[PDB]
Amino acid sequence: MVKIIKKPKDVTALENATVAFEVSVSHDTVPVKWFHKSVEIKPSDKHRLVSERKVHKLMLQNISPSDAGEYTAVVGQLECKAKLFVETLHITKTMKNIEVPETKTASFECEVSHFNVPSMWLKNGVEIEMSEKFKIVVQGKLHQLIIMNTSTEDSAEYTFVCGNDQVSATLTVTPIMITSMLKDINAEEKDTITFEVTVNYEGISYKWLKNGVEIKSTDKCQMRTKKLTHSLNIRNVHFGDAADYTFVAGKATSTATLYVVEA
Repeated sequence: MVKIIKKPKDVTALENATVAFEVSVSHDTVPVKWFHKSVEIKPSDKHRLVSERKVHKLMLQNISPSDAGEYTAVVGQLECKAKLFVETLHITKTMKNIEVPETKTASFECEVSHFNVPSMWLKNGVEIEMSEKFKIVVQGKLHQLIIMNTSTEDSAEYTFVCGNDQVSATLTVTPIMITSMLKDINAEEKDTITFEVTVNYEGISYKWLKNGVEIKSTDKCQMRTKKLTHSLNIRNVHFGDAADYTFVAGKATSTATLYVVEA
């Protein structure tokens, strides 16, 4: 006269979750057994068997992928079955190897299987910390690493760790090259002059030096960019302006001299 009333249902859960299967019967104090892979389940640190009047539960704690599969409750000669599906954290979109000119920004992105995966980024196997240099971003299932102001030292293999999965890609930081170098300028007192250089990449950072000292942007000394050309325009030149000028971008430099003929 014992009847199964409510049968166990499939469970889908993340690895490391605690889950349960439940069978209910028509009578109090009916003994039950549970099976997985054709072996009877015993109480353990992983498995808890709880009977409460008509309700019988199998609880599985801290599940691993090996716990996946079909579980059977046996009540007399009556049986019922349900399955556990264990979702694991994994990569769903990989990262791209990239080449980035020095001084420019590099970025890596991947996509993962689940929300709320913690950020974990490595550079050559060593954990990276968020800083002004490294921007670490999560946007739902999208994970991004932004590397500012790249230099040779940033060329490396970068890895995102996602549970027991990981994905890697390489950054190669490429050298700025000067395709048209500075030329000397031979000027007269009160002239306005313009030094010009052309480089191979747009969007690079640079500075200008006067006898090795960084020049301040002023009305007199204007520094501008047009496409791949960078200029230093000096108004109303005098003897004090006669000097060696250097354009610097990344590891690339070009130097020329301004001559100013007086009076």
